[PDB]
Amino acid sequence: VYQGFKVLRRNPTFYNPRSAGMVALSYFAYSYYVNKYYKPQNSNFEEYNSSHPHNHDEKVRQYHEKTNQAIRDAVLEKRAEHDQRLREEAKL
Amino acid sequence: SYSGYSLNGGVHPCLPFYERMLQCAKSEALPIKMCTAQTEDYLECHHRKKQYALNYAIKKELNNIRIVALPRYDEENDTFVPFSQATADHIFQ
Amino acid sequence: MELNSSAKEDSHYVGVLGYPSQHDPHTLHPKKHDSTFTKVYACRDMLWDHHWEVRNTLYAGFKGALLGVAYASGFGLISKTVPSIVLKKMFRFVRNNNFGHIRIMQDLLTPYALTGFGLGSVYYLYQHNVWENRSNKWLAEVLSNALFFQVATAVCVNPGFHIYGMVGGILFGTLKYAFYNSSFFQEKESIGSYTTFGDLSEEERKKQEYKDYIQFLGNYHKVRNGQLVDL
Amino acid sequence: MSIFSNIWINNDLNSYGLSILLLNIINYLIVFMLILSVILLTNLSKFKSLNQFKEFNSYNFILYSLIFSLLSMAGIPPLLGFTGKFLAILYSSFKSQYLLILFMTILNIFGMYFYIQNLRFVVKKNKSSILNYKNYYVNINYSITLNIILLNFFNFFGILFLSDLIIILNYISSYIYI
Amino acid sequence: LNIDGLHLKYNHNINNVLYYTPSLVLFLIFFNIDYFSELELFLPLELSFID
Amino acid sequence: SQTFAHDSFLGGLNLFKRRDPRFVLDQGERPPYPIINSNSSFVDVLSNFNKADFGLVLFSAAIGFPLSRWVLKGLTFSSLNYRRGLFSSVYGGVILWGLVLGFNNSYYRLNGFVDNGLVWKRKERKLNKYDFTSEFEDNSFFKKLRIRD
Amino acid sequence: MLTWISFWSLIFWLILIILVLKPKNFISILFMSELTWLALYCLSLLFGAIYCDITLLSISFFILGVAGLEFSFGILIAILYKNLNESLNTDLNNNNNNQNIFDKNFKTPLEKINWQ
Amino acid sequence: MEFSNALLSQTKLPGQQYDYKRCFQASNTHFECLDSIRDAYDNHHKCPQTYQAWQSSCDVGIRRYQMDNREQQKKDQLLYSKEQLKNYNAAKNKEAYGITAPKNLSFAF
Amino acid sequence: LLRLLVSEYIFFLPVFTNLFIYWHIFFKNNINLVNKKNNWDKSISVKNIIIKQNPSFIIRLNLLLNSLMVLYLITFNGYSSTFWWSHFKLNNYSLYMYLLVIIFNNYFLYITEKHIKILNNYSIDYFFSIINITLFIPMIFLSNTLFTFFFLIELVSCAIFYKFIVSKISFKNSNYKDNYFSIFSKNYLNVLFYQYWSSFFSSVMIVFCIIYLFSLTGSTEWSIINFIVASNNQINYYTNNITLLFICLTLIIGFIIKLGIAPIQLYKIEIYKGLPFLSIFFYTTFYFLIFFLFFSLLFIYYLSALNNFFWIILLIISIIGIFYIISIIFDINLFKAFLAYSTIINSISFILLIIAIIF
Ligand SMILES: CCCCCCCCCCCCCCCCCC(=O)OC[C@H](COP(=O)([O-])OCC(O)COP(=O)([O-])OC[C@@H](COC(=O)CCCCCCCCCCCCCCCCC)OC(=O)CCCCCCCCCCCCCCCCC)OC(=O)CCCCCCCCCCCCCCCCC
Ligand SMILES: CCCCCCCCCCCCCCCCCC(=O)OC[C@H](COP(=O)([O-])OCC(O)COP(=O)([O-])OC[C@@H](COC(=O)CCCCCCCCCCCCCCCCC)OC(=O)CCCCCCCCCCCCCCCCC)OC(=O)CCCCCCCCCCCCCCCCC
Ligand SMILES: CCCCCCCCCCCCCCCCCC(=O)OC[C@H](COP(=O)([O-])OCC(O)COP(=O)([O-])OC[C@@H](COC(=O)CCCCCCCCCCCCCCCCC)OC(=O)CCCCCCCCCCCCCCCCC)OC(=O)CCCCCCCCCCCCCCCCC
Ligand SMILES: CCCCCCCCCCCCCCCCCC(=O)OC[C@H](COP(=O)([O-])OCC[N+](C)(C)C)OC(=O)CCCCCCCCCCCCCCCCC
Ligand SMILES: CCCCCCCCCCCCCCCCCC(=O)OC[C@H](COP(=O)([O-])OCC[N+](C)(C)C)OC(=O)CCCCCCCCCCCCCCCCC
Ligand SMILES: CCCCCCCCCCCCCCCCCC(=O)OC[C@H](COP(=O)([O-])OCC[N+](C)(C)C)OC(=O)CCCCCCCCCCCCCCCCC
Ligand SMILES: CCCCCCCCCCCCCCCCCC(=O)OC[C@H](COP(=O)([O-])OCC[N+](C)(C)C)OC(=O)CCCCCCCCCCCCCCCCC
Ligand SMILES: CCCCCCCCCCCCCCCCCC(=O)OC[C@H](COP(=O)([O-])OCC[N+](C)(C)C)OC(=O)CCCCCCCCCCCCCCCCC
Ligand SMILES: CCCCCCCCCCCCCCCCCC(=O)OC[C@H](COP(=O)(O)OCCN)OC(=O)CCCCCCCCCCCCCCCCC
Repeated sequence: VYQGFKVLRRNPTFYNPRSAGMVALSYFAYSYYVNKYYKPQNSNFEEYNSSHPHNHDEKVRQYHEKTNQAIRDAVLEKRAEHDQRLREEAKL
Repeated sequence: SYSGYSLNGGVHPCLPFYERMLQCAKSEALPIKMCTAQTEDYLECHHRKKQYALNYAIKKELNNIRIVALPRYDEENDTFVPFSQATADHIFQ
Repeated sequence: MELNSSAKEDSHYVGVLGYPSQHDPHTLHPKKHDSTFTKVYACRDMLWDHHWEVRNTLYAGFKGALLGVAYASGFGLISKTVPSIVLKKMFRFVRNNNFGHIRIMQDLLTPYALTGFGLGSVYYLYQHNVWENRSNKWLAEVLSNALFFQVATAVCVNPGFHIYGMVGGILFGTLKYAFYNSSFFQEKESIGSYTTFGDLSEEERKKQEYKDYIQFLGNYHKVRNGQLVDL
Repeated sequence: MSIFSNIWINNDLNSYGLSILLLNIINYLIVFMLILSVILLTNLSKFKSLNQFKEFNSYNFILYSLIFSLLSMAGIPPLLGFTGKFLAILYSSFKSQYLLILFMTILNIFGMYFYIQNLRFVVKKNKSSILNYKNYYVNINYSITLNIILLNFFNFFGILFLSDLIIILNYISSYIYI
Repeated sequence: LNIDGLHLKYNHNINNVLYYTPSLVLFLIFFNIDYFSELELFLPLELSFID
Repeated sequence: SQTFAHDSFLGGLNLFKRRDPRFVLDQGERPPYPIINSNSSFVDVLSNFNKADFGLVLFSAAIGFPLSRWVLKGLTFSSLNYRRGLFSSVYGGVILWGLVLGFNNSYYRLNGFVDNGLVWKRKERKLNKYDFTSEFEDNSFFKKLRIRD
Repeated sequence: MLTWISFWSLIFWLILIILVLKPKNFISILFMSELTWLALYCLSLLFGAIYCDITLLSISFFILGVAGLEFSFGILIAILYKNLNESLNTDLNNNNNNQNIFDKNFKTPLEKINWQ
Repeated sequence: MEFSNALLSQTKLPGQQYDYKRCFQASNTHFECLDSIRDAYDNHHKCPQTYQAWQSSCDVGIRRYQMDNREQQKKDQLLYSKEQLKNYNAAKNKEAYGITAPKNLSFAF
Repeated sequence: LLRLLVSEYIFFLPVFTNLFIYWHIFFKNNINLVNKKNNWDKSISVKNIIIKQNPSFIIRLNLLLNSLMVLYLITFNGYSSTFWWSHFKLNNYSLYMYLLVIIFNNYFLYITEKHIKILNNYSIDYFFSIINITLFIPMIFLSNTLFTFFFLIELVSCAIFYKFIVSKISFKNSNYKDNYFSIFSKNYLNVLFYQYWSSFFSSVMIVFCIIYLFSLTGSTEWSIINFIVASNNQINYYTNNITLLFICLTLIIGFIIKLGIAPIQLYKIEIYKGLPFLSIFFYTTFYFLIFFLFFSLLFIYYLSALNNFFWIILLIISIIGIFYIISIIFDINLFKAFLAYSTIINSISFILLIIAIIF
């Protein structure tokens, strides 16, 4: 920096070092809080696909999954039977 | 809208799932309940929630003490050799 | 989004459907062979036990305190004007002390937090010990909220606004009966749904449904009055 | 929605609340147009305060047109705004919203007095002169008076012909598959 | 406009302590839209292979 | 018999004759007339121009004179040159609108929306279950404005 | 420390909070509005990269154009302040007492209230 | 609108287009064969070639709309007739001029 | 791309024709005063350089082209589907909304023409802005995606800002006392300031909502959004209630700031105070018939799958607004304030009706 000293005399490091440190500490604390506690809670991956889920949300999700699977299986079977019956009736 | 393009002018990776979902929705008389499989596949290809859950589980397992040494990969023969066996390409040798 | 989902649950319907029930115990049973640390850590289920009156009172107090702090953050403090000398002194404290903002926030939010905690605890105890087993739920909610908010407005705000407190309490009780004790936008059952019990053949069920349809026809005014043209 | 041996019966028309909302919007626009036409017929600079409602104290046509427009905005039964308000309350009852009905009524009565209080200011000691002068004489616009007269007729007798408007609005909304 | 650079004599401390610090605290406590995105270093880079 | 011949100068009056008050048909509903070209481009639509479209343009030209003068009657503080220029602009706009209407008519004839001179081999006939207008139209002037199978 | 998604989602509303917080000087509010538009620009680009969405990527130039037009309007209004005789510091355009201002003091344009 | 078959069929891929001439020709052929069969329930397997042509030419949404319209038409044909509907509508329009007074002191219900 | 079907852009021809005609005539009028007199030309009368053209001809031109658009709609035919890359929807309900907006605009323009003949306090630029608004505002109901809706509303907002900019400021009244004294009126700046900042807030919030809707669902089309939300409810795959609630809140708050509903109403009062009566006459029509109607259709038709979140937000907003205005509506003392608060009260009532409908 040409005339680096004259340029950096007034503000070598910070204008309000205390406030800069408070900003850094708040940012660090908030990142810690979010990542460690808040986002994992919302994601709810601790008991994901657990065979014995103790969480109501996970139990509801597994219920939705099994119910959708049962619906798809039943409808596929019924449609196959219906198509077979129609094909049999066609050749008469 | 769903343009269906990639970031280099190609095809969006979700396009097959999106086409399947739209086809099912048009065909079915009860699209909401009868297109669950296609819609879930599209949402998975879009959000990747299941892969993130798998990664979370794998991170927990790695944190737990169960794995010591993975087998080395012999690239010349495209095989896997146990870490115990010594090879010329082995780091420790 | 639902309000008071657990209370307004159809146990029979969820049981017949297989849907998971919110009334499940939700408790931990550590083994006798488990570690001492595990046994101690398994005691946290008392924080989930909903029959613990002390736990529920502290829960209601925390809710009230949070509401009071939110009100102070939003409207109360900004509306209230602090003396210039007091503001200068507290700013000087901030300058002369690290984290002075935290202590200033504590001082400013102490009144609102404490009054909110008191209101929440008193309201929970009031509603639970009294009005919990009344017959007319709407009337119970209206009267209880009217009286409670009348007293609250007389004490916290001003004794001269107790009539407005009572009217607001009546309105709040009606609103709570509508959307808290009742499920208007929180339906978990299809309208007209039912369950079948007994060994009735499908033919018998269809015959009964045909009779029900014949009865239902009488609902139409034209057929009942015989005022239909011959098609 | 009723089921009788797998036969669904629907005695409810889903595309009816939207028609009622359109009807309310149209009725408010019509009444707003009536009042604004009355204002535009006159000199605009006179009306700058609620007290200046007395300036409407002009010949019978303008005076009573303003009065009936204010009453219609308030929601007095015979007039047009009543039809919209009554149908909104009817649909709320049909949907079984007693709390919504309560809040609608509170707002309706408060707004009713808000509109009505200006009738007190409409009283004037003498007759106002709010017309622009052109060729040394007050300029009265026959076209705007005719439009105000049609609006007045419909404001007075909207109830009689409301069935046709309701049919048309329901016809428009039925295309929406909701 | 405002060539000299002189600005209004404004004290931000009053509003900071009355409305903004607590409101920001509440918003930060209750605001997170990121659902399941994972930081780098969450898992070893050697597990990722698609790139 | 109910619609003017599509190849005449009055074949553009079939735009006001509609079977139902709907704007557009459903996705899957057959057009009233056989489809000549579903995927019609600009050049082929222009090539499909007809005496009906020319008649629509002529109607626009004839009706744009009274309308242009009506618009001009609200003009003040204008020189003769500007008044004539404004009349020319408005008249050209009306004629351009006529051209647009002719283009739309040609597009409709290609798609079968309006009478294109062809008829489906087997008509899909409705059941007039709800009928509030048959007698009214038969006894009134509006029977001309509606097309019935 | 924070994932980019959460960081940008948070800083957008933080920028809005700063815009509201700073003393209402039209020029300062205009700069803050420009910064808000650029935060949206960055967030849209991030989501477009994540989801392979050319529409999200292309939102960048649309945001730039809207921001440019709004900035032009803001410049014009700030200049119009002079002809309308309004201080850029809006808080000085009313007589309401404000403890946030050290030297806010207005008097009626008179010299003596009492003559006799 | 998530439950609306019409609105869902109005959706399409960015580059998708419909050849209405070909689709309607195929559908007309298939429906003529079905009408010749003249069964209570449409058994498409009785018309294999035309069914395959119809499937290839027409889109899923168009086919869904066509089948629903065919079902409605079958129900209407089973229920009513042209002359019956004409007479009924004429009688109803004639009645509309009169009033519908209440029937006091009824006997039913 | 090999073939460009006429179905993708058939509907754009009438609007482009109207746009061309309007702007060509606008430029001609702008350069109207230029008429060179050649040295050989003879003037029957001395030219009157001072001119103040009445905009009656502009209003009549707007009426004529609106009538032509009505004729196009009446003669319109086609299939019900989307055109131009699924960015615009073409169906019976959308077309009827377009036609209704056009008809109401035509009637209001007719009344305005009569008023202008009565007295002229409005320039040609005022009615050119009205022409742009009338031409571009009915296209909103043809929107098939939130993206195109945002751009159309942004264009209409620019047109309305143009209309507010071209408001007449100084009048030739009978007050002869202020010839040599400075009188300060802030109504013009207040209108511009509040309109500009409300537009900014609404635009940023709507863009944020659009970005997050794209993140949630690969597209921003109404049908795809509703289908994906319903399927998500069925599957229970994506269950970030915080994100869904925040998207709904951002959208609702953006529209609240845009319209000026009871929670945010004072800026609307200021705008009405500063606007002329004719500006209010047109703005109330545009607002109620388009902005509020589309706001209602967001919960009724477009974003219907999210009503499980919208209901509580709407209820809270309605309750807060009612209890906030119950006292304010009796504190005003101005005609413009009365008109604005009439609009606000009707808006709250219609919001309650919308809650009842979405129930
Ligand atoms: C991520 C975004 C934010 C990043 C940081 C900021 C940078 C971006 C700025 C732009 C954004 C908008 C900013 C608006 C500012 C408004 C005005 C203002 O306040 O600043 C003016 C203020 C004065 O300006 P100045 O005049 O130039 O400076 C004069 C002095 O020199 C100044 O020195 P000072 O010492 O006087 O000031 C210090 C200042 C900054 O604060 C600090 O000093 C650092 C505080 C760090 C957090 C400490 C709390 C514990 C954290 C734990 C984290 C891990 C949790 C894990 C949980 C696991 C669970 C399993 O103090 C405060 O702000 C007061 C509040 C701080 C405590 C917050 C407590 C939150 C939780 C409360 C829960 C309920 C408790 C109930 C009672 C319980 C009893 C047991 O400016 C500054 O000091 C610098 C900016 C600081 C902004 C802080 C904003 C509040 C957010 C704090 C962190 C919240 C964490 C939440 C998650 C964790 C919860 C546990
Ligand atoms: C030159 C015109 C000659 C007209 C001759 C009569 C022909 C019919 C009227 C045709 C007018 C067309 C052009 C519009 C002119 C009016 C607007 C205007 O701007 O005029 C400026 C024009 C010149 O300006 P201006 O005079 O300086 O301005 C003064 C203001 O206009 C203020 O003047 P105002 O205070 O006297 O205004 C009347 C006032 C108060 O006016 C009234 O109250 C009207 C009372 C009518 C007498 C019968 C009432 C019976 C009610 C029984 C209960 C029914 C319940 C039904 C259930 C639903 C609820 C109704 O305001 C209202 O009308 C609002 C209340 C409306 C209540 C709704 C009653 C509906 C009854 C429907 C008819 C029932 C017939 C049953 C028998 C037949 C069965 C087959 O005004 C006039 O020259 C005087 C107009 C006065 C009203 C004329 C109509 C009253 C007589 C109606 C007899 C026929 C029955 C009604 C049905 C008519 C066909 C739909
Ligand atoms: C129950 C609640 C009901 C609420 C209703 C709310 C609205 C009520 C008030 C307004 C109603 C409309 C009034 C007529 C238009 C205004 C101008 C006018 O005609 O007077 C000037 C003109 C005065 O002539 P003048 O004094 O000798 O010379 C005037 C100037 O010196 C020289 O004049 P100029 O050369 O400057 O201008 C000449 C031109 C001036 O007139 C104009 O330019 C017309 C201006 C209005 C344009 C918009 C009309 C929309 C009509 C459709 C329904 C919606 C109405 C919405 C109205 C409010 C919108 C904000 O005159 C005309 O050509 C008049 C023709 C009027 C009929 C136009 C019909 C258009 C239909 C388009 C849609 C068709 C269906 C499409 C379906 C598509 C399906 C896919 O009028 C007359 O010559 C006759 C006046 C006396 C008879 C008036 C009869 C009015 C009948 C209204 C029926 C309303 C619908 C049926 C009832 C619905 C509820 C049950
Ligand atoms: C590329 C260009 C190179 C050439 C540039 C020119 C070089 C020569 C001039 C440089 C200094 C500028 C002139 C200063 C003149 C005034 C002297 C003075 O008062 O003291 C200066 C400064 C005084 O700072 P201050 O505290 O007064 O700053 C506040 C300033 N006011 C008062 C205006 C608000 O001295 C120091 O701060 C020394 C102690 C802190 C040093 C910084 C520590 C943190 C950053 C480095 C971390 C390094 C790693 C360790 C951390 C952990 C790592 C894991
Ligand atoms: C929009 C609708 C508005 C509705 C307005 C509602 C009115 C609100 C009035 C609030 C009054 C103040 C709170 C009263 C709290 C006590 C209520 C109670 O005990 O009833 C519960 C018990 C619980 O009843 P229950 O629920 O077991 O049985 C209900 C019975 N049926 C179904 C028939 C309705 O109810 C009653 O016995 C009284 C019911 C009627 C309300 C009577 C209020 C009396 C208030 C004055 C008391 C005076 C005491 C002595 C002092 C006299 C003066 C010196
Ligand atoms: C925050 C909690 C409270 C929320 C309350 C929400 C519900 C409010 C219900 C209000 C009902 C009345 C609707 C009309 C409101 C009119 C507002 C207005 O501006 O009016 C001013 C006028 C009075 O003002 P004024 O006309 O004298 O003003 C003169 C001008 N100034 C003031 C400048 C000098 O109010 C009225 O005219 C009366 C209104 C109708 C009253 C109807 C009867 C009473 C209804 C309530 C029940 C009371 C039961 C008491 C039983 C006692 C038994 C012993
Ligand atoms: C809210 C805002 C308003 C509404 C929304 C705005 C919509 C914006 C999007 C509109 C898209 C429109 C795209 C149309 C593209 C097709 C055009 C077309 O029909 O071409 C057919 C023809 C081709 O027809 P074709 O497609 O049949 O040809 C191919 C035929 N085959 C395949 C068989 C070989 O196009 C052309 O040949 C010309 C192409 C354009 C050439 C460049 C024109 C530039 C014009 C600049 C402006 C000039 C102004 C002059 C003013 C004079 C008076 C002052
Ligand atoms: C069996 C054989 C049948 C053969 C039929 C052949 C003829 C077919 C065409 C018939 C046309 C009938 C008249 C159409 C309307 C004429 C309007 C006119 O000239 O008014 C000028 C007038 C001009 O005014 P003016 O000329 O009346 O006088 C004005 C005088 N001052 C100003 C003093 C009051 O136009 C208007 O005022 C309209 C202004 C608004 C714009 C309205 C546009 C309407 C466009 C209509 C297009 C044609 C629709 C045809 C529908 C046919 C349905 C079957
Ligand atoms: C080329 C293609 C086209 C693109 C062209 C791009 C052009 C970029 C133009 C950049 C202009 C730079 C000069 C002007 C800004 C200088 C910084 C400044 O003004 O700071 C303001 C603000 C902090 O201000 P304050 O808190 O008062 O303290 C000042 C301490 N510098 O500043 C801040 O907010 C943060 C400042 C951070 C300063 C960091 C200094 C680091 C010094 C490193 C020394 C060498 C060692 C590096 C080690 C790296 C290890 C990884």
